[PDB]
Amino acid sequence: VHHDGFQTVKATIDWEHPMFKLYEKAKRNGKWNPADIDFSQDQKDFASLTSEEKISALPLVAGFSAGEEAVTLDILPMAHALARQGRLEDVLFLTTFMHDEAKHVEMFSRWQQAVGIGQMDLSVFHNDHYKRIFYEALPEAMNRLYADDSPEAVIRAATVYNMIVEGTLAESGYYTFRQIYKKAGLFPGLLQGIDYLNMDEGRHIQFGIYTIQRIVNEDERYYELFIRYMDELWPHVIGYVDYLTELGKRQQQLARTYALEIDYDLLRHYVIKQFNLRKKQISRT
Amino acid sequence: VHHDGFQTVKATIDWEHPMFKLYEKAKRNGKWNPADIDFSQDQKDFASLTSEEKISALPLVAGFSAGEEAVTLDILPMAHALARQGRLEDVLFLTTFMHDEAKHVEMFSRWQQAVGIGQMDLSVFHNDHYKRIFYEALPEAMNRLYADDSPEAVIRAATVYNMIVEGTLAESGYYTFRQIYKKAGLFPGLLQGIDYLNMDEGRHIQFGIYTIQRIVNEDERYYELFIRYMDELWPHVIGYVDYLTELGKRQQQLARTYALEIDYDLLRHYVIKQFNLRKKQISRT
Ligand SMILES: CCCCCCCCCCCCCCCC(=O)O
Ligand SMILES: CCCCCCCCCCCCCCCC(=O)O
Ligand SMILES: [Fe+3]
Ligand SMILES: [Fe+3]
Ligand SMILES: [Fe+3]
Ligand SMILES: [Fe+3]
Repeated sequence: VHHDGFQTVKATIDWEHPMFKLYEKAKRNGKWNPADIDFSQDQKDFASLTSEEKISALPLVAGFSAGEEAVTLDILPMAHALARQGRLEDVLFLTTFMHDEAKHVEMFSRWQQAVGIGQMDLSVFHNDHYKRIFYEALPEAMNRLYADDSPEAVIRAATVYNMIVEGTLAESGYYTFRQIYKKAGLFPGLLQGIDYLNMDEGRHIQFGIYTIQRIVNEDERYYELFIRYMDELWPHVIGYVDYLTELGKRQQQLARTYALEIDYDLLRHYVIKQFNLRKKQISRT
Repeated sequence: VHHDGFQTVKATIDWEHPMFKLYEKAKRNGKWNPADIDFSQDQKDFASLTSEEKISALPLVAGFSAGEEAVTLDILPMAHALARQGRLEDVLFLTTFMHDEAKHVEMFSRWQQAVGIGQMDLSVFHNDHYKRIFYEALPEAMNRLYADDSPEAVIRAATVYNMIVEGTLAESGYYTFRQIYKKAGLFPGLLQGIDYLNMDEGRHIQFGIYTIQRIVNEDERYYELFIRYMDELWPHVIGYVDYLTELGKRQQQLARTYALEIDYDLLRHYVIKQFNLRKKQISRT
């Protein structure tokens, strides 16, 4: 359907809009290119590993590669719905958001190629709980926005994507990668990439927070909805976390070999800490 | 609806795909930031002008500011349709495409602000023919892709957006800006921006060409459709061009003052040259 006018013809960009400022920061801090990362040492490290240690690292890479690919496809409806509501600055920022995820898909896929597992199907490490979040609830909530851009729909989409998938799982994954391999001295290329992903991620979660907080602000009954959507998802969050944990407890040889005392109980409570801390970033008032 | 799998989990990115290569080029050559452009001299130039010369430049800025804003909102359905067809590399590239246009909206709006016309409504320089292309046919063709991603729909969308709006009007506009103001010594900031826009634009038109050529390749009856959609639009193309030309012939004082012999007849045949040359870039075979 038709445009009825153009903001930057009638007026200008709202330069003071937070999403315009968050767009500006993204351009300044989003210059990194996965294609400049040197994975040659990563390749050597992965070959150096035994078959059992090789396994140790794949689940996490599995969950991330599929995750980045899901959010790259699935952020589009949000940009569409906000564009329809005339939120130009939100859209400007969202272009950086979508390119960020394209680079993230790119980064993990380069790593797989480089270390020689690109031809290996890693879908096997996606369990039921993971499929429920990523194969199902995420795309349902996002695509919903094509036909229903109510406050409710928008809140639930930001919650699933920005607060749960990014704000809870992705954050915990970044932490898990560092806890394990930055210590081991392994996969310097991957960790370079993970640090850049983690930076990008800050902007993604701030968008989620702003989006949710401005809808809560108009009517604090929506706060309750927010908490409810968080808690609806927790079981699959932890159910994936437990699954990865038990895969870990059954394949200790990467831990044995690299003198790591992998405190799965500390990863567990980091996830929890993440979940509760995302809740705290939304004010009821 | 659900994801049924993920390419970068089952396999990797197709690294040899042209849209993956075009994505790579975009990252290398898309670093420019409108916010680094110095418009201080532009501000002085615009104030230096008489009221009549001030007018001379606004139509063109009008058509561009609305144009950039239209394509920023209106490229989204293309990314959506290709994402649904599983064309991952196309999507990766399209993230650069969408960010490019966000920067283009940003560039012209900064210029208006800087020279002091941000508060002026420039919609008055959009005539009937322009509204038909930009207010109507462009969004119709793009949004169509949400419910109809047939070869026909896709060809017609690439034709309206990439071959006509970018490939014919935008290209001619870049040329018109240089012909007039690069000579006059005016608006160095704006022209800096225009040069960057022109570079970005090369990738946008190549995407259009690749998209159209791969559908023609499967069935050369679609070539005819391509030419037809080009010719359907020509009247509004030229009808805008004539309108801008007559606005120009009635406000000569920028020409008189800056020793410009503005060959509107040469701009005219540059537009035509553009139109015919876009046709030539699609092979029937
Ligand atoms: C053993 C402790 C478990 C740690 C939790 C790991 C969760 C893996 C992360 C996979 C999902 C990543 C989603 C990406 C989101 C984005 O890129 O914006
Ligand atoms: C006097 C000679 C006329 C020259 C033709 C000028 C046409 C003005 C351009 C306005 C449309 C620009 C559309 C932008 C497309 C994009 O940014 O991808
Ligand atoms: Fe990501
Ligand atoms: Fe993210
Ligand atoms: Fe543009
Ligand atoms: Fe363009």
